[PDB]
Amino acid sequence: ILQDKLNSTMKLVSHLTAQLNELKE
Amino acid sequence: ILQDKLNSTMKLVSHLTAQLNELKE
Repeated sequence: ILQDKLNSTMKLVSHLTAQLNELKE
Repeated sequence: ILQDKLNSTMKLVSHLTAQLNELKE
């Protein structure tokens, strides 16, 4: 359960990174 | 306390996701 939460957080972080990159472009 | 912090972080992540989706739209 801890690791599923960790990986959901990582996915959210990746989504934020991708949206920031899209804004950059 | 750890789990309340976890859930606040999850809520913040969900808010970021929703705002990113709104920007997409």
